[PDB]
Amino acid sequence: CSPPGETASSEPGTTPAIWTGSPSPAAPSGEDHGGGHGAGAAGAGETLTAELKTADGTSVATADFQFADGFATVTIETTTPGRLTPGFHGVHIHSVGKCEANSVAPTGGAPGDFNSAGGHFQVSGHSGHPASGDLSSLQVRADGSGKLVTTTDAFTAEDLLDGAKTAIIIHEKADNFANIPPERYQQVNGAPGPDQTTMATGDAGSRVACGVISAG
Amino acid sequence: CSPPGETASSEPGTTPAIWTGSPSPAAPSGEDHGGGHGAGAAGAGETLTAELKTADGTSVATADFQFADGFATVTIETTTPGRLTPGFHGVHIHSVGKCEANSVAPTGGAPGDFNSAGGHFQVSGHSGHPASGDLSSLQVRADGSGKLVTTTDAFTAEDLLDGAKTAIIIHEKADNFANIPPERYQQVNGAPGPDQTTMATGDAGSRVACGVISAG
Amino acid sequence: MLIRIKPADMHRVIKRKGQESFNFGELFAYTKVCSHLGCPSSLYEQQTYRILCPCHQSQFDALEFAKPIFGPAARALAQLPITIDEDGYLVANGDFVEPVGPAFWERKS
Amino acid sequence: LLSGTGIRAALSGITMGIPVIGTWMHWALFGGDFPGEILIPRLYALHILLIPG
Amino acid sequence: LLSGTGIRAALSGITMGIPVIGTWMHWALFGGDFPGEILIPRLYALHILLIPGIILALIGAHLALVWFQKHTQFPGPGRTETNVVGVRVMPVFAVKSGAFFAMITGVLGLMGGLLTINPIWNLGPYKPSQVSAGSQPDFYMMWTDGLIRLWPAWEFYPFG
Amino acid sequence: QSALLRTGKQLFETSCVSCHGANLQGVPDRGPSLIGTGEAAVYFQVSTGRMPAMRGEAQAPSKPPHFDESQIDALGAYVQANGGGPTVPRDDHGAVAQESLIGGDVARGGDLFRLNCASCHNFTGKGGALSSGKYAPDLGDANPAQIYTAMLTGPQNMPKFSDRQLTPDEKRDIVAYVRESAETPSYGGYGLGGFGPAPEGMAMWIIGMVAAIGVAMWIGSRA
Ligand SMILES: CC(C)=CCC/C(C)=C/CC/C(C)=C/CC/C(C)=C/CC/C(C)=C/CC/C(C)=C/CC/C(C)=C/CC/C(C)=C/CC/C(C)=C/CC1=C(C)C(=O)c2ccccc2C1=O
Ligand SMILES: CC(C)=CCC/C(C)=C\CC/C(C)=C/CC/C(C)=C/CC/C(C)=C/CC/C(C)=C/CC/C(C)=C/CC/C(C)=C/CC/C(C)=C\CC1=C(C)C(=O)c2ccccc2C1=O
Ligand SMILES: CCCCCCCCCCCCCCCC(=O)O[C@H](COC(=O)CCCCCCC[C@@H](C)CCCCCCCCC)COP(=O)(O)O[C@H]1[C@H](O)[C@H](O)[C@H](O)[C@@H](O)[C@@H]1O
Ligand SMILES: CCCCCCCCCCCCCCCC(=O)O[C@H](COC(=O)CCCCCCC[C@@H](C)CCCCCCCCC)COP(=O)(O)O[C@H]1[C@H](O)[C@H](O)[C@H](O)[C@@H](O)[C@@H]1O
Ligand SMILES: CCCCCCCCCCCCCCCC(=O)O[C@H](COC(=O)CCCCCCC[C@@H](C)CCCCCCCCC)COP(=O)(O)O[C@H]1[C@H](O)[C@H](O)[C@H](O)[C@@H](O)[C@@H]1O
Ligand code: HEC
Ligand code: FES
Repeated sequence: CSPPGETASSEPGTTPAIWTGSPSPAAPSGEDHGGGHGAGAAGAGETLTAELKTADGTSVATADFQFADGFATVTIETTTPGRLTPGFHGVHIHSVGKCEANSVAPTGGAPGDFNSAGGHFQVSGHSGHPASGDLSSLQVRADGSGKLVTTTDAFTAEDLLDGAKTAIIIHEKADNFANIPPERYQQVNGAPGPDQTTMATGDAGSRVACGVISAG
Repeated sequence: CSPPGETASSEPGTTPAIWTGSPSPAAPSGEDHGGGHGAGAAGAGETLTAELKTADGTSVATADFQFADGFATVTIETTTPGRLTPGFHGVHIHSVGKCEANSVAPTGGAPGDFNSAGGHFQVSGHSGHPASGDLSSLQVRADGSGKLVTTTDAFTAEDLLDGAKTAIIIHEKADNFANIPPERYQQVNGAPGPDQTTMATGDAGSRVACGVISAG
Repeated sequence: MLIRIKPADMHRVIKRKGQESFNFGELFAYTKVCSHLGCPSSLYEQQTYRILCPCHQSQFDALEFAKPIFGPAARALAQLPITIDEDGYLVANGDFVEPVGPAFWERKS
Repeated sequence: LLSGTGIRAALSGITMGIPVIGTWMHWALFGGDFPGEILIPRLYALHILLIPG
Repeated sequence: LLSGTGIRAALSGITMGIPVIGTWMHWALFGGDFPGEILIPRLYALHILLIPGIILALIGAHLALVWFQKHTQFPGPGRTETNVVGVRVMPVFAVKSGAFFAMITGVLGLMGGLLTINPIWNLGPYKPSQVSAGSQPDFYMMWTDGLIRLWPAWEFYPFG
Repeated sequence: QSALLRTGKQLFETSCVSCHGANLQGVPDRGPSLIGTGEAAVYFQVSTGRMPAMRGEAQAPSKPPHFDESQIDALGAYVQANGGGPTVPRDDHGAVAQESLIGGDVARGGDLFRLNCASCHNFTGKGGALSSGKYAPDLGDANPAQIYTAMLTGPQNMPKFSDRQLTPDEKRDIVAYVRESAETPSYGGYGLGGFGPAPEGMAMWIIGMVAAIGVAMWIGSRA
């Protein structure tokens, strides 16, 4: 005898859909978690990346910062061999995470990659000295690469998940912060003090790179 | 009969010395890798730490710099909970690695933790803009901790392995780099240009911390 | 056994009921275990598309659903539903619609 | 490989084939599915002590 | 644990202490050092086929000898050195021997049920580092073990 | 506690100053000094009853306790205050912990028991013999606190297992194994004690062999 079920001339069939497996409820009691951190907020974890793009959509760089044991470890890799010219660049933390080509939160000229809602994205309770709103610099040689670290922890994983997504914006200046003290140097109006705009955050020409730190 | 060798009352003995195990020879030649890196010099590897201490002999920060996949993946953590005040400490890379309390390489005033042989330790072929020697402001809030990184790779492990050991020195300034442009701001002498001392490297008051990056 | 049917010969394929969409394009996954006494049927012959079993010399026509066209076997080899997941790796799109090993009393129901 | 495939064919297949008690005989002999972890010890006993006796 | 400790004591130590060939017998029995990977398979062969086969052959010889060298008897009224006074095999002896076999196997089954023997689950797996305080063999080897215990630690050390 | 210390002192002064001299220093050749023994040692020893000891012999035997839990705690607190040392575990309320000392893992507890405890006690915590009149007692009477404190303070000719040597988790696992092996019913019949060869051989020779010989005497004819 022939087996009861055989042969199907009609119903040609269809191409199988792309498989989308489901997380294991049986094997895993809960949901597997990756990076571990205190995360004193809605939850960010010990894994946070970001891609800083250019005005034309090119990837200027790729940053990544995450908390491990209460101190945020970070690192940035150059996205292109010649993203930065043979000089220096100043990286600052901007409260507004929109890494747009050009935007202006206040009523005024919209600088390139100037979506920040002010200067350095300081802490909520800190608005004086240069708090975590200022990041480490990016010095590019003829090679044109970026890899270096500092110790900037005025904000933590908890503060990172603020009301609005933050960003890292790199302009093309060095790191001085009114290095000309009032004893010798003088201002435009004759006062020996520094400039408020310069002290608030690293101010330079048109922004070179900008990347949202909301797990971009 | 009884065993030939027994009962040595004399020669009370001595306390065994601390065991110093020899490395496994070609037989068990297997050993853990110390870190892969380009190492364009005598050899540094993908592992290098350092402790930035204060003038009182106490550790302030603990930096770590090492190439991972051709770019330095660095990280810095504050070694004390009250090292940096509520503000931005300006980091920089000094060519001279001696993290002395106060020294002056040239003939002049010896600033605290001023052992650097100049401003920012740029590359050998680069001495203009703020190359990898320069660094921006890392912020420590009322918590007093520092952990945040950037992309500053004008140099590499080969460049770090230079003739003289380098150091990471944190002064008490932010990163602006003449944020007041010549269009509006003016200097002491009336020239709209910036200061060479401020442009070469981040100039500030007395240095806060300094640590040799020669695997300190 | 995952076999790649030639595109030219893809037009000779005859599919089983409930197994028409099992193949992923020109990839067909058939159990190696022979439907008769369960030896692997590893001897795949291309340009004939015949999966031969060495234990008792039974051929299964891979082009058609892997039905035995010679030898002691009388039931077709179970066809695994296959597809590609994310990243393009081959994954099973389900389970065999029939018991896959050699037949036994409590079968075909 | 040879003897194992021979066992798989003859013993396992023809035992499972038997209509009313085939699968039960297979499970009793192999203590489970075909590659049950008692098959060769059982055959060793049968072959060195029981059948030779 | 218990039986492996017994093996380590007797089979290993006694065998390996024998002067001229002790270590050679030990290594040839164990296929090398004491925990050699063939000891239990070798003992399994010896215990299911080899030694029981010899025991069966010798029991056959024993019973055949008793059968054809008629069973001896105690002195009695009609019992002499040239006769066997008793009961014939068929009616009485056979039935009573079968009944005795039934009763003996009943005693053995009752004791297998009601009395616990060798709780290996309690006795963990053999590990050279582990041991108990009992460390005894079955009652038939208990006399050898007792000889080991009692003998007063007399060791001789010839030239090297 | 002040009153607890006072009660411990009063019990000590009329119980043991003859052999653990007042000031807790030991009487030379009658008893050791109790400085550093701790509360755990006092709890285990007095609760097992060994300490109201009325002879110097190979080993101090167990016996009914001479003090109730409150007096045991008083004596332990007094000794701990005087010397300072290991403390008996306690539960949330404050009573000596019994169920909290049952470690979750029993296979690990059994492995540790065999490596460390069975060395002298038994495979399953029955007793064992020692050099000269000493013996490791059966553990089936000991309660979890008693087992834990026995490990914590080597009572007598028993190695002292510190928390570093056997983390309290390991001791809890060992306690779980001890209680489980003690309270577990013998599968397969009456476990004749816990010693296999000797009780099994005696039971053979007495139960099976007398049955066989009596049946043979019934079947056969004396002559
Ligand atoms: C090397 C060696 C034999 C050294 C000497 C050790 C030894 C056997 C000493 C004797 C043991 C005894 C009898 C101790 C009691 C104290 C003593 C010596 C009293 C004086 C003896 C005397 C002259 C008494 C007057 C009349 C008399 C002879 C009475 C003897 C009394 C007894 C105990 C008789 C029966 C013999 C007996 C049970 C001896 C112990 C031997 C063994 C191996 C018991 C086995 C056994 C054990 C050990 C269990 O734990 C167990 C647990 C659960 C179920 C079953 C059993 C079991 O069967
Ligand atoms: C969970 C589980 C597996 C449980 C089972 C446990 C297990 C694995 C095995 C045990 C199970 C079994 C099968 C138990 C029963 C064993 C068995 C065969 C018992 C038989 C006893 C019985 C049922 C008697 C019924 C009462 C009755 C009517 C008796 C008269 C008729 C019978 C049965 C006669 C038998 C005669 C008999 C014992 C023959 C034995 C044959 C042999 C090996 C030798 C004969 C023989 C004998 C017996 C001598 O005494 C002798 C003395 C001197 C010289 C020579 C001889 C000699 O040759
Ligand atoms: C050492 C081991 C020795 C053996 C001892 C142990 C043997 C125990 C066997 C009895 C156990 C119960 C049988 C279980 C299994 C069973 O047998 O199937 C039954 C079958 O009854 C029927 O209707 C069949 C009759 C109707 C058809 C008429 C056929 C006539 C044939 C037999 C003539 C040819 C005979 C030729 C002989 C050739 C001999 C060759 C040498 C129906 O299924 P069921 O009882 O509900 O069991 C469910 C599973 O079917 C279900 O797949 C599963 O999912 C479970 O749910 C399970 O519970
Ligand atoms: C299933 C297996 C059955 C056995 C078959 C196989 C047996 C083969 C045995 C022969 C093989 C060669 C022996 C090797 C081993 C050997 O036996 O040792 C020799 C010993 O010759 C001597 O001088 C001894 C005589 C001088 C003292 C006088 C003593 C009298 C005594 C014996 C009286 C008591 C007897 C009582 C009997 C009680 C019986 C108990 C029931 C000297 O050493 P050597 O041959 O150089 O071997 C070196 C190793 O010693 C070395 O430790 C190693 O490092 C290697 O270098 C190795 O090559
Ligand atoms: C004739 C065929 C019949 C054979 C006897 C079969 C008896 C079956 C009994 C019922 C089924 C099995 C019960 C198994 C449950 C069970 O095991 O039974 C123990 C009891 O145990 C004892 O004390 C013994 C009590 C006395 C009665 C039994 C005595 C029978 C002996 C005499 C038979 C052998 C013959 C030897 C002859 C001797 C004379 C030689 C000249 C009871 O618990 P326990 O008492 O608390 O055990 C303590 C753990 O708790 C605790 O941790 C642990 O540490 C221990 O202390 C443990 O004892
Ligand atoms: C021979 C070394 C030795 C080892 C190792 C040892 N014990 Fe003991 N144990 C003894 C001795 C001896 C005593 C009796 C102390 C006394 O009576 O003062 C004892 C007492 C005890 C008691 C008290 C029982 C009672 O009822 O009084 C328990 C429970 C116990 N041991 C369990 C253990 C545990 C748990 C371990 C952990 C591995 C262990 N033993 C390891 C020898 C040992
Ligand atoms: S075993 Fe494959 S056809 Fe028979």
